Amino acid sequence: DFEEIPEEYLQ
Amino acid sequence: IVEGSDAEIGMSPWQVMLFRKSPQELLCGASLISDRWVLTAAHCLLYPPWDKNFTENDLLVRIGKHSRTRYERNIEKISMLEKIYIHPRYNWRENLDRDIALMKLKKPVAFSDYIHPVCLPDRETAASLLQAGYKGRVTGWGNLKETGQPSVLQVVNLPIVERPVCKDSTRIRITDNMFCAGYKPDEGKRGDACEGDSGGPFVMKSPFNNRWYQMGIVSWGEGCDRDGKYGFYTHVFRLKKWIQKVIDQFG
Amino acid sequence: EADCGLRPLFEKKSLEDKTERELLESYI
Ligand SMILES: N[C@H](Cc1ccccc1)C(=O)N1CCC[C@H]1C(=O)NCCc1c[nH]cn1
Ligand SMILES: *[C@@H]1O[C@H](CO)[C@@H](O)[C@H](O)[C@H]1NC(C)=O
Ligand code: NA
Ligand code: NA
Repeated sequence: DFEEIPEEYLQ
Repeated sequence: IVEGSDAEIGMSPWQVMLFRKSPQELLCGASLISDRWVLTAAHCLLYPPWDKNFTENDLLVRIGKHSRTRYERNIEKISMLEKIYIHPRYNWRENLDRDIALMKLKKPVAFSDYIHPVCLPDRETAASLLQAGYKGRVTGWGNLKETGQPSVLQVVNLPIVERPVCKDSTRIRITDNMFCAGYKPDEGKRGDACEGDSGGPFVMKSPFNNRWYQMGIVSWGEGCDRDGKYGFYTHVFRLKKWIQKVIDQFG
Repeated sequence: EADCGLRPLFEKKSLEDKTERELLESYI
């Protein structure tokens, strides 16, 4: 449902 | 938010979205109270009846948002959490008494046209504004109906309700750490917070100094926008000594 | 902070949002 967020915030 | 409307751009620049990393989904609302501190409801982070007990690394905070689902490039800012603090006397077993939590961000967020902190009330502002009939404003990305979800942040204005009416509307035990808001059946107008709006702010604009103050936190309700029921909010001023203690010792 | 509660796109520019007057009118 949500647009993917940048990978930098999930690392 | 049931029976609200789309927020204007920049209308609630203290609004925060609590976001689960995996699966990626909205968890709750919250509010920005300084460049490093976010205020929310404790049940957004800890609610054992629903097997909820989040740790810092489970979560992100998204600030400056308007769209619910879009990644708002160049506008929103996403922050990691350094530490969660839940009120030590938060009562998740019975009635959500003291439903309040603080989150410290790993790094300060930069303020902008879309990102700006709300004030917390002093005793005098609370005494002056927390009166039956006086209206505040609730905002969130939660459900549009009890039984879908909005494209953008929703906002509704609601009146504070007399404490005997709040108490007489429910079998749940109400405490001095709560207040209720919403229209009565005979008033015609409608509106409420709902699931997904948890932790979002109930704000009032002081007519004395023209600043917005966060008087409440979306805490609980029986259904959403039901006639004769009201929404219940954590009484921020009553718990401000704890807020100040946390920030002074962990800031 | 010292600037809390004053919105960049509203109070800081002396612009009102479309429903804040409803709040003021209730502060009776
Ligand atoms: N419906 C419960 C009632 C309840 C109250 C106190 C203790 C336990 C349960 C209830 O409200 N909860 C369950 C835990 C989280 C909380 C909740 O959903 N809050 C979101 C705001 C809302 C929901 N609906 C209308 N505003
Ligand atoms: C919540 O989780 C933490 C660590 O995951 C644990 O120490 C604590 O006992 C848990 N609290 C409850 C009420 O289950
Ligand atoms: Na009762
Ligand atoms: Na109602």
